[PDB]
Amino acid sequence: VQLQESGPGLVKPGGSLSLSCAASGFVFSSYDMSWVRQTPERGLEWVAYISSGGGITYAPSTVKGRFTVSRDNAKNTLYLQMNSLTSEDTAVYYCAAHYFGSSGPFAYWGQGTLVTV
Amino acid sequence: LPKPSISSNNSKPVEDKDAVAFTCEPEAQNTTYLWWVNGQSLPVSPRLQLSNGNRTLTLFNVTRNDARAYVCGIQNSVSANRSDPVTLDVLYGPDTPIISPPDSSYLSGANLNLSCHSASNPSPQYSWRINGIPQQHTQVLFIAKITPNNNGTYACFVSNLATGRNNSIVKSITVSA
Amino acid sequence: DIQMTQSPASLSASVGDRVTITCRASENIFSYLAWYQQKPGKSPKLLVYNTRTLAEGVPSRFSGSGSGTDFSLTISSLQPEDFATYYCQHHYGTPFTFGSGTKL
Ligand SMILES: *[C@@H]1O[C@H](CO[C@@H]2O[C@@H](C)[C@@H](O)[C@@H](O)[C@@H]2O)[C@@H](O[C@@H]2O[C@H](CO)[C@@H](O[C@@H]3O[C@H](CO[C@H]4O[C@H](CO)[C@@H](O)[C@H](O)[C@@H]4O)[C@@H](O)[C@H](O[C@H]4O[C@H](CO)[C@@H](O)[C@H](O)[C@@H]4O)[C@@H]3O)[C@H](O)[C@H]2NC(C)=O)[C@H](O)[C@H]1NC(C)=O
Ligand SMILES: *[C@@H]1O[C@H](CO)[C@@H](O[C@@H]2O[C@H](CO)[C@@H](O)[C@H](O)[C@H]2NC(C)=O)[C@H](O)[C@H]1NC(C)=O
Ligand SMILES: *[C@@H]1O[C@H](CO)[C@@H](O[C@@H]2O[C@H](CO)[C@@H](O)[C@H](O)[C@H]2NC(C)=O)[C@H](O)[C@H]1NC(C)=O
Ligand SMILES: *[C@@H]1O[C@H](CO)[C@@H](O)[C@H](O)[C@H]1NC(C)=O
Ligand SMILES: *[C@@H]1O[C@H](CO)[C@@H](O)[C@H](O)[C@H]1NC(C)=O
Ligand SMILES: *[C@@H]1O[C@H](CO)[C@@H](O)[C@H](O)[C@H]1NC(C)=O
Repeated sequence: VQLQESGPGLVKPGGSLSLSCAASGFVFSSYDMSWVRQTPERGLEWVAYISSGGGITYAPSTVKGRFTVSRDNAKNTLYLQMNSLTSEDTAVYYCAAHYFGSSGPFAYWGQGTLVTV
Repeated sequence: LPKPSISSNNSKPVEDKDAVAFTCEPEAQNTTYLWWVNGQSLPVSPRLQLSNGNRTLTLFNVTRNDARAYVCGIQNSVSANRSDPVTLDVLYGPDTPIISPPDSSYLSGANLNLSCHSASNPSPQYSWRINGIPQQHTQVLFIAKITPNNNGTYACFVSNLATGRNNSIVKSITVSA
Repeated sequence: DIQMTQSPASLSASVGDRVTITCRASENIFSYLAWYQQKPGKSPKLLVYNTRTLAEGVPSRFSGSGSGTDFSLTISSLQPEDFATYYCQHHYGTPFTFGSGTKL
């Protein structure tokens, strides 16, 4: 059960970045995954969701857009795209799988990657 | 005149075990109140009751078809006041699961891709069993590059934490060559 | 949406002392709460999913309980390994919101 995250790192506030999450040790297609970000001040929060092989997508009510999710099961790679960065977007991001679908707990957490902007 | 507001027994009622109630705020004296149901007024049926002098609404036998917008309005000469519509969410139990590839037989080397659909109000808890031994706790079961005689009975189990009821479907899958 | 508040902000206990952590939800979540344990500098790990079942053969010391708005997690015996940073999550449906966290 390996889930390795990756990101560009520190970027200009007026720029954009694309995250990646590679998987190994278990079937990527059968598992729904999501994005959880942590800040030392606010804490933990959920910022993205994806279903199996695309399909239904959900985003937090804080920002309707500005978030894109795209998974490739053949490459076992899950990608998150964000633009129009803001000073509150500095956090550490984890890609985490799911049990039972979209109503289950967050299992198989990853090491995660920090990012500031 | 202030706009009426509505309050409920239960924001998330459950099918066949819960009963919902509705109370609108104004409770003004020497006034008459009415209820709009998806643009329809006073559906006459024992299921829907109006008590406390056209003040409290009560609904029994909650099913998935009760998800209708309800509005309490006050009737006077110049009142013409109705509450903002409110949507009700029925937590109905899972239905009979269906496996999207309805074929009972496959070919050698075919990518087993089974999707189990239950159509419940929340996302059902999905589990998959092969010959009685649990394998995964997901909805989609994927097996690639199947070997001849790796076959058997595949069972999708669907659970709901709102009702606690079971629902399992077992289908026999086999491959010749 | 859904707001999660953890009553014990922080506490200290000796080895072998029974400890309890209490989380509360603004609205009603039936039995969907889960507890995540995070070591300093390490990724969180799942425990007590569906608020009554342990995860991945972890020792039986942990016990989840509670129904409705309030939920609790109890450790009967505390091991010399110092555990802290316990979070509560509902995951009833999107959006998903976490608790404040408890440091011990
Ligand atoms: C396992 O099965 C999965 C589902 O199986 C389906 O059901 C069975 C019974 C078979 O019929 C099987 O053929 C079915 O696929 C399967 O997942 C499926 O994967 C395909 C891609 O391989 C998906 O097709 C894509 O659909 C989207 C539709 O957009 C969705 O999202 C938007 C936004 O959220 C919604 O608004 C929509 O309503 C949809 O829900 C298309 O946009 C997309 O287009 C792509 O292709 C075109 C060219 O035609 C390009 O121009 C585009 O740029 C895209 O590249 C695809 O057509 C399909 O949605 C998905 N199923 C579900 C339910 O999501 C899976 O791949 C199988 N294999 C594995 C290993 O899991
Ligand atoms: C909802 O309204 C009903 C009464 O109008 C109450 O709850 C029900 O009360 C009856 C009375 O015996 C019970 O038979 C039902 O089982 C109750 N419903 C439940 C428990 O879901 C109560 O005043 C209001 N609130 C709740 C939570 O029921
Ligand atoms: C179990 O394995 C046996 C192998 O002896 C299968 O029986 C035959 O398998 C060959 C090669 O896979 C097929 O070409 C034949 O058609 C099979 N005979 C039949 C179907 O009568 C058998 O199909 C496998 N599965 C079972 C018994 O469920
Ligand atoms: C639903 O209606 C039937 C008959 O109208 C009744 O017997 C049953 O008790 C009702 N369900 C509940 C939960 O009251
Ligand atoms: C509601 O008002 C109407 C007309 O005033 C009448 O049916 C009755 O007085 C009230 N109660 C019920 C149950 O209809
Ligand atoms: C039914 O209830 C739950 C699933 O929601 C499970 O614990 C129990 O074992 C099930 N019983 C069956 C499938 O016989």
